[PDB]
Amino acid sequence: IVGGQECKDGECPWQALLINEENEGFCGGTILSEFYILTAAHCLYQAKRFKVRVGDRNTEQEEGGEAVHEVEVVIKHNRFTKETYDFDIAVLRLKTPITFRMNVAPACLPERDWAESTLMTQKTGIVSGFGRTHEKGRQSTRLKMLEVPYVDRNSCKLSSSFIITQNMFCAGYDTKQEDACQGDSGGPHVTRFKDTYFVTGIVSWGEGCARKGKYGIYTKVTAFLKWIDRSMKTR
Amino acid sequence: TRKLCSLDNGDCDQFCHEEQNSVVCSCARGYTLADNGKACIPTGPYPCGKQTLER
Ligand SMILES: Cc1nc2ccccc2n1Cc1ccc2c(c1)nc(CNc1ccc(C(=N)N)cc1)n2C
Ligand SMILES: [Ca+2]
Repeated sequence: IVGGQECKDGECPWQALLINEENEGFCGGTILSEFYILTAAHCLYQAKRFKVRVGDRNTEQEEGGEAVHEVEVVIKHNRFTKETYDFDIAVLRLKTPITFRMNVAPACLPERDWAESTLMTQKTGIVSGFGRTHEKGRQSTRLKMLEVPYVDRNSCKLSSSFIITQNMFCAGYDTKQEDACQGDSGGPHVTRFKDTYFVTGIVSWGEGCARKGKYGIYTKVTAFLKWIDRSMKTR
Repeated sequence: TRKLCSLDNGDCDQFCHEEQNSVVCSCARGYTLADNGKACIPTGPYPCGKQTLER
């Protein structure tokens, strides 16, 4: 996360990490339940095989609480294409159920209506991950978070050099140098309502990081709710 | 007259879905709707969306 704050004890319990063979966290994920992890479809390319680490707050020191789980099945969105980056979503099922504990808890899924309104209506969302901190820099060793304001679709399209489909949405700053970055892909964009947090989108892509005049773009989870249910019941 | 989930989410802790004229609230899986038909009581020890910190 470029220029964000640090996630304290129990502040970002839904964050999951996708580690490859060499245990390199190439992407992130959102804990949905004991077995399911929500992630970006494109992340399924940076590794022949991977595992999901949960409870990890600092990639360096192993302060316990960290737990690796193997992926049983990988349900990727059949409509994803690198040529368009549309339908950038994928659900992962783990072989072993994730034990909830301090710093390990799922995020709540909302409903299409009351998400599109109430949630997207809010002025800011929360995003996080163990990704680059400055673009052309190191990948963070501590889990970072950042409040990213909701950007209206029109300005979003006007800023992005590429086509912003209806399965996407912008969130970030125009001038302020704060924004998700590479390695944060698949990570969660949750939104707080009163005291609960609902998954609103997942880190998809963006043009550079904290690039002035550009915004970070995410997958609009709202559009995939039924698909998520399908995949959770397995389909 | 009574209506609008716009007033203040209809006093729902979470999902609000007006039906006919009433507000009618709902709770995410893992929560149970309180008897007041507005609050959402967590069912398990670690409900979704809650920060598992020294709460
Ligand atoms: C090369 C191309 N063809 C496209 C077709 C449609 C849309 C974008 C396209 N792009 C640009 C593009 C597409 C996907 C990308 C990307 C840049 N950069 C990443 C890496 N992750 C990433 C995540 C967040 C941010 C950010 N918010 N600043 C910046 C980068 N992914 C995963
Ligand atoms: Ca660690």
